[PDB]
Amino acid sequence: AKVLCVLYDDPVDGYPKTYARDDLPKIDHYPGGQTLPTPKAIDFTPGQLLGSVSGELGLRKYLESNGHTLVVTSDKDGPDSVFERELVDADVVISQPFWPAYLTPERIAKAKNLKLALTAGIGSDHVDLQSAIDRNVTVAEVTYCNSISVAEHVVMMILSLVRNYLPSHEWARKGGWNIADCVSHAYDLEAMHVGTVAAGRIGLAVLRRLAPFDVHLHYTDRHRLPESVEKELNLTWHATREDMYPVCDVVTLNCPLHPETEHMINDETLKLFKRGAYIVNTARGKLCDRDAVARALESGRLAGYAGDVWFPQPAPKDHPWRTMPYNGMTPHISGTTLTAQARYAAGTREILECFFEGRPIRDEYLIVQGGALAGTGAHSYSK
Amino acid sequence: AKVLCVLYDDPVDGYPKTYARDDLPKIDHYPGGQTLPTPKAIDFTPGQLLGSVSGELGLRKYLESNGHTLVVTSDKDGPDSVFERELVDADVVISQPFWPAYLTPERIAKAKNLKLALTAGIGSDHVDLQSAIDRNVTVAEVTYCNSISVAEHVVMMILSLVRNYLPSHEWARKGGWNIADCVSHAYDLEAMHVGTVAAGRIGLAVLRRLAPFDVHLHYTDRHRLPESVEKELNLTWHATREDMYPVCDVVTLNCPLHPETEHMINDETLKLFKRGAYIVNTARGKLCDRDAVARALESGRLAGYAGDVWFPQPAPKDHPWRTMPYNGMTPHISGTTLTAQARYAAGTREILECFFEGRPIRDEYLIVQGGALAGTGAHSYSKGNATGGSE
Ligand SMILES: NC(=O)c1ccc[n+]([C@@H]2O[C@H](COP(=O)([O-])OP(=O)(O)OC[C@H]3O[C@@H](n4cnc5c(N)ncnc54)[C@H](O)[C@@H]3O)[C@@H](O)[C@H]2O)c1
Ligand SMILES: NC(=O)c1ccc[n+]([C@@H]2O[C@H](COP(=O)([O-])OP(=O)(O)OC[C@H]3O[C@@H](n4cnc5c(N)ncnc54)[C@H](O)[C@@H]3O)[C@@H](O)[C@H]2O)c1
Repeated sequence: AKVLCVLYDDPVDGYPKTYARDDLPKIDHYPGGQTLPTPKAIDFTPGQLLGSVSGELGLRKYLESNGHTLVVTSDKDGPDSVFERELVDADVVISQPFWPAYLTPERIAKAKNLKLALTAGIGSDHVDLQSAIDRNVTVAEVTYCNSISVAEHVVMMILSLVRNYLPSHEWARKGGWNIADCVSHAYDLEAMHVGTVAAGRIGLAVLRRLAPFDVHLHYTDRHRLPESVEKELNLTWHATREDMYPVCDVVTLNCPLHPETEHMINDETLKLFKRGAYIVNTARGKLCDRDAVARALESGRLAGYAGDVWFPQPAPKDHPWRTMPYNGMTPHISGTTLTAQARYAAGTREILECFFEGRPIRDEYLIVQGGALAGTGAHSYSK
Repeated sequence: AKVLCVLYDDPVDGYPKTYARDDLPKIDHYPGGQTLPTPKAIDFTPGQLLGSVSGELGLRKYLESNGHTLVVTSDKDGPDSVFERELVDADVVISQPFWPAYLTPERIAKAKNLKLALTAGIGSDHVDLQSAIDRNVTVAEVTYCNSISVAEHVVMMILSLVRNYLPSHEWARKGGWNIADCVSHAYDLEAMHVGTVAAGRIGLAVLRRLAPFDVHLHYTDRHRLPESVEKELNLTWHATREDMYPVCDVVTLNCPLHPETEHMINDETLKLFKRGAYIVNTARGKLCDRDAVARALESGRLAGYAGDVWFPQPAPKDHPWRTMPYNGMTPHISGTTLTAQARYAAGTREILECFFEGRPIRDEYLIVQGGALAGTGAHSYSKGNATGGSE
């Protein structure tokens, strides 16, 4: 089979020779009991840079040893990219959400041998699910691999916005002190109302981490949590996302991108937010109407916006989120820390082994299979 | 009496006429039961900028109406400063740790009328306590006013350093993407070992906040926590700070600055740290040898250093921590968010009313009283002078 794997470039100064530390912390399983990936073997050492072109997700030996072809490229956008040229006869397409090879309807029609589109991370919205269902393409992703890594990134961003960290670091770096200039836009998080749109793997990890900060917790989801869990975390349930907005100081988005959530944050829904509210979005860029968010920071409606996800990716040089007022943006990296890479590289291999060996792909990993949504796809998406 | 109050300058664009939000969250007391400040009244609206020269900690009406002269200035350094000139006959000196009026042995000796040195914030190390003790000056601070504010800043800073937030933000703002450049130095915090030097009000607030991150928690302190707390947070106790360093991925310093802690992080103790360790210091700058920390980052012994505290304050323009590799520094702001200012501005007024009315100053606020360390000062400090090099 031909495996076409789209990865990001290596660091500008080359593939790293050394790393900052010698080992990675050890984790046994994910919260709730799902086990870490179970490939028969791995050809890398956890901690190495695996999502860049030279890392190849540690898959070359395994594939070539089994008679497959592995094509690795970072050139993915447009009609003349290596990705589009190589796609026509690829049997398996792999890309990461951080540097995604978008599988539009037009690209899936041209990919005449396509049988599996694998996401090396979580979030398969860069793949047209309906064309995959119509073409019988299996769509799978590495469920839970970086859900905790993103939760950490959310808490970090929330505190950063509220405490005015970014601008204050600039003053230090530039030779100032200027305490008043740093703190006239700075508050403590303590006792603020924080709401999450979805309480899935990421959303629930965020809520647990925020609990000791003594904030008031709110949530909404397609799937309401058991009352006993709501009681344990002191959560207030909201049946709709619009009912939640008005009472929150901070809103964090942790739902997938699908037809029901696309453009949920827009000029109309932004009017439901209190003046000086904060939005953190590490889920997907398209959950927000781009210009409406910028207009809300320019007008003082929002006191801050931070996230690591944008639309499209890579974001254009001039994307307005890069420079709008009080932004705490990063390029898409929360789910691609070196720790996380080791887990999804291992799960990408487990899924390929199953797939080539004719064994079932875990259900938790499936998004689309055999002409319909399946497993996590049925739980969390909509076509 | 004459009250000499040193505050930081107003914003470069003027004293704000508007704020980002309409209210502040309401809190009832501090963790463990301590009540918030109880001045008889407050002449400000919580949420306003109070620690700057035009904010005056909301004290002018109260003081002038009671017969006291309030001299407010940001000019605090050197012998030709307004502060130095006015100090000779001030009865009461007020300063905040973020823009500290150093009361060195020399200044205390010239301050013929000084009776009370009040810290509008927490941390009185900018005052020579031995000289205060010698001269019978009362030293008081607004205990607990920003311990939670600071514990939030520590968690923020631990995450930023580990996840390599700052350099990543620079890439986004400059027009880049460069995923590999951002994550070649980024890890998840989950399951790392995190240790705190001291488990007081900030330290313990820090430990409670890190627990759900699933990290292994370690600590050391002059005063051991109760077994149920240790049990509840699954803490590992270390008799010495030198026993704890070696097993930690991240070390956060949360003790006061005094002779026993001054320069605890230096070229020799840095050698006990694992390679790629992180240090967060929002306590005091002088707990660390300045150049030793910069060398450790340059050499790779340390994978990050972040804090908001420096020595002296303000830090010189060329202070090395401003530009060393992998730093997550800010000027001294954690304890002076708009939220914390309302609490210490209220607490400063409560101590003054007590002082002037001949009512007892809360024991929890006392550092030095009647010729000796007293209240919180006997609990958390050791006597000496930490103001050397303040100039
Ligand atoms: N920034 C990053 O690196 C990164 C990394 C991982 C995931 N993510 C994003 O976060 C999403 C969530 O990840 P996860 O691991 O928590 O997944 P998950 O499937 O466990 O959780 C998603 C939750 O969203 C809820 N949901 C679905 N539709 C909804 C709707 N219309 N309204 C409200 N809630 C709805 C589901 O019921 C579920 O509880 C991913 O799909 C991806 O888009 C981003
Ligand atoms: N960045 C800022 O805004 C800011 C704000 C407030 C306080 N601080 C600093 O943090 C310090 C701690 O504040 P807090 O509210 O926790 O005070 P606290 O008195 O409640 O905590 C101090 C803890 O340090 C412990 N300790 C004392 N000497 C020690 C030693 N030699 N070794 C190890 N532990 C020792 C004490 O036993 C006590 O548990 C303040 O003194 C100040 O220096 C910084």
